[PDB]
Formats: sequence, structure tokens, C-alpha cells
Amino acid sequence: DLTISSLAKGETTKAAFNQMVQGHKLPAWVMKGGTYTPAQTVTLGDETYQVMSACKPHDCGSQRIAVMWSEKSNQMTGLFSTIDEKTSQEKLTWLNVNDALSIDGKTVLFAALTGSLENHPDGFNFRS
Amino acid sequence: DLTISSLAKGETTKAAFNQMVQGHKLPAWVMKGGTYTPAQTVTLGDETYQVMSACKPHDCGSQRIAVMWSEKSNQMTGLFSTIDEKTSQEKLTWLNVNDALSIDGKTVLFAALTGSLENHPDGFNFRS
Repeated sequence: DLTISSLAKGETTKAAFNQMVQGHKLPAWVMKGGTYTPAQTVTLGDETYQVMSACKPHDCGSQRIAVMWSEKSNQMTGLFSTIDEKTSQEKLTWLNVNDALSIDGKTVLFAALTGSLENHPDGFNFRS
Repeated sequence: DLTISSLAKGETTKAAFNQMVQGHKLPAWVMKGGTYTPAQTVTLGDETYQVMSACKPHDCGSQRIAVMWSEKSNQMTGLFSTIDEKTSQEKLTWLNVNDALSIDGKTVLFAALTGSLENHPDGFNFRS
């Protein structure tokens, strides 16, 4: 199955995944892609992506990640979120490296890691 | 017009607004609600809200806020975002005080302050 973890280990996707996280110092669990939500298909403008998410096993609500990957162009963008135990403040790290992400793409990644995308599989299609 | 600023000054909304921001030390511009996006109507489950947003004049992309207010119950929830000049990391502060916010409500507030809600006015209705 297509998960953040299989993308991180895949022969033809691993270097792209390593570039996406390059310089971001993300937790080991992301690559282990243990607890994950099934990939959903989302369309932005005139391109389609598989949007996936995953979170820290046994502390899922505290650390989570979302990735948007185009099976056609092999291109991927992501978002990492950590919630501070002390303030409940949420710190987001955008995994861009391409500067290709749009406002809707940011929203779709946030919907994925929060859980709205799973709850409304076809509610985040913004076609052109 | 209905804006975060009019809610902050309104006779019957100001105490609720002051409670929402209580203990959060937000910038002065929020109450001045200068640069704002028109209110949009959004339905979550079986309740409707006016979702509004605003941002820091002349540095709009750096500091922004979204608020969801029910004209019927006078209840409001919000989200403040600041983007670090140094890392581009985005820090979110949830204005809850009621613990009433759902996963979809978090998504709708994020869509509002990012701009997706304005670009897709009726694309964030999650009715029950």
C-alpha cells in the first residue's frame, strides 16, 4: 500500500522523499510510516495527487505529517505538525523545496493531517 | 460590516471576544481588524457560522487570524498564525476556551486564514 513510509523506501521515490525532508530533522517514525491513514485522491486545478498522512504511534494527536504525491510526475510536497505539550500551540513545517505549493495545496495538506480529508474523501477537490 | 474588528468592539460581542483572546497576547492589529476578508458562511454538522479572517496590514502573509462566529448562539472560536521570518515555520495558536472545536472546524479556520475559503466560498460546508 501507498504510504509515506513506502514512498520513503521506494526505489524510485526515496531520493525525492529524502530531498523533501532534507534539512528538516524529522522524527524516525515518519520514515517507518507506521500509523497511517489511507491515501486519498485530490485534484488541484488540473493536476491530481495522492494525499497521505501518518502520525506518531501512541501519540498520534501530538506529531503528524501529510504528503501530497503525484503518481504521474512523481512530484511531492508535505507538511509536518507538532503540538506543544506546554501550550497546545501547533508548529507547522512546510516541506516545499520547489516553492510549487499553492494556498489550496496548503489547505489540503492541513486537512489531511488533521483528519478532515479522511472524513470527507471527496470534499477537497478544487478543479480547474 | 461583520469583521473580527466589529466583533471585538460590539456591545454584545466584545466580552466574548476578549474571553477568546484572554491569555493569548495577540497583536494590536487584530482588534483594529484593518485588513480583512469578507465573512463567509460555513455549515458544520447542523450549525452555521460566519467565518472571518484578517491579517497584519502591510505584512499580511506573515501574521493572520481566523474566527468562526455563530450569529445564532453568539459563540466564537479562532485561530492565530505567525510565520517565522527565519525558518518559514508557521506557529498556530488555537483560540478555543470552550474545547468545542472539531477536526472540521480546525480545517475551516485554517482554510479561512490561508485564503482557500475566500477562493471557494461554498467548498467548506460539512453538513449533517
